[PDB]
Amino acid sequence: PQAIKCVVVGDGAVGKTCLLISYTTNAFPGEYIPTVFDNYSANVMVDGKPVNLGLWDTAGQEDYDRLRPLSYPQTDVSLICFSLVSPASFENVRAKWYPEVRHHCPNTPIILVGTKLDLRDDKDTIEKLKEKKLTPITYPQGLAMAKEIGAVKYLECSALTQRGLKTVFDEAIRAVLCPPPVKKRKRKC
Amino acid sequence: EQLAQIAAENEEDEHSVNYKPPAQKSIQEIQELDKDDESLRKYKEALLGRNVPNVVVTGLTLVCSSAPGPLELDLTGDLESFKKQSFVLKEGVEYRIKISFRVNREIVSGMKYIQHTYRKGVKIDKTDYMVGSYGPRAEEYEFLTPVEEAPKGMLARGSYSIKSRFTDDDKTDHLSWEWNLTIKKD
Ligand SMILES: Nc1nc2c(ncn2[C@@H]2O[C@H](COP(=O)(O)OP(=O)(O)O)[C@@H](O)[C@H]2O)c(=O)[nH]1
Ligand SMILES: C/C=C(\C)CC/C=C(\C)CC/C=C(\C)CCC=C(C)C
Ligand SMILES: [Mg+2]
Repeated sequence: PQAIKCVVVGDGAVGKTCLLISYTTNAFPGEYIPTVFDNYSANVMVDGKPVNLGLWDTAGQEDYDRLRPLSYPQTDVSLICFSLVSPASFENVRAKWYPEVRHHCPNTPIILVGTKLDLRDDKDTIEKLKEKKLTPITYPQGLAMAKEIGAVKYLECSALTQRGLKTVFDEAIRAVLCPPPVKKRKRKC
Repeated sequence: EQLAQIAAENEEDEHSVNYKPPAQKSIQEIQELDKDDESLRKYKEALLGRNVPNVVVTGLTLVCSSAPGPLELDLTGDLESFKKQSFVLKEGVEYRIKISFRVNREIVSGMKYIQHTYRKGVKIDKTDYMVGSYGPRAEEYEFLTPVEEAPKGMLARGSYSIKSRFTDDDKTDHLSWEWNLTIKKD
């Protein structure tokens, strides 16, 4: 089919690997989870046409800050991931990822994704967190962050329950297939 | 034509994103990192593989979809010649640049093509073309810039001075030279 390359960035432990695995296998991996999910292209049929989605998982460690970007050239869509129950990783979207992704991928659509949607309600979570003067990330908050880094869409999902995990990659593909007309920038003078 | 106004290519018209360049680390230091992590190795392999500086720009090719023949510049060796070489380009044509380079030893982080346009010692433009990061290999690399349109010219139809250079996040000056371009009608 047509090949649309997708890269997935975000803080460590946000769920980028479990996101790609819960998506390609249709099952949430529990214990054994690799640091980096091996590169994989999946055949999907969005809007009545097949697509060869090339999914890339990276290593968010600042230790690979120079190695990671080697994956950005030739990319059509980037997904900036962050955990909904991790205010830290949220703040880190404007401080680290958005500036990184945009600077290496100018004029490339970006999708902000709040992972671990299933933890937004969990009692335990809202306690050990609730005791650090910190609350879970709201939808409006992510929506606001999206509007701020100029993302084409904001989406929330959970790999555990595979909720909304389908639309994240449909929207990513939809963002590459037929997006709005660029402004024809750099149109000299 | 009279150009007393052109000293003011409007505001910078920039949108630079505050991005901190990556500390300097070598491929060896990279592969000796987390060597017990299988997936990481598959990840590093998927990305790197198996009297010269690190980067070498072979040549710029002007992809013009109207007039036959290519349009290149042999960025190898003698560059002074460019200062007497004249180049023309029809008015407001749809074009794009094809940068072809080669990476040798280390990684090029955030390589970019910076092109300052001049008209009588008056920089009337600063455009940045993010080419990207790449790893060393024998097969050269080829990068196409986004589709574009040359200026109009019932005004800016004069000849211009062009200064170009290839640098990156490490502020490395891989290449640099100046040439002369002119915008005609036919
Ligand atoms: N409840 C819950 N846990 C998750 C979800 N996704 C990943 N996790 C868990 O979070 C930890 C880190 O996830 P992982 O995918 O390795 O993060 P990565 O560093 O971004 O790859 C693992 O213990 C996972 O089981 C989720 O959607 N819901
Ligand atoms: C403010 C801008 C004005 C008045 C327009 C001047 C025309 C320019 C700057 C044309 C740009 C031409 C190129 C980028 C040519 C590329 C050719 C090679 C790379 C051989
Ligand atoms: Mg991962």
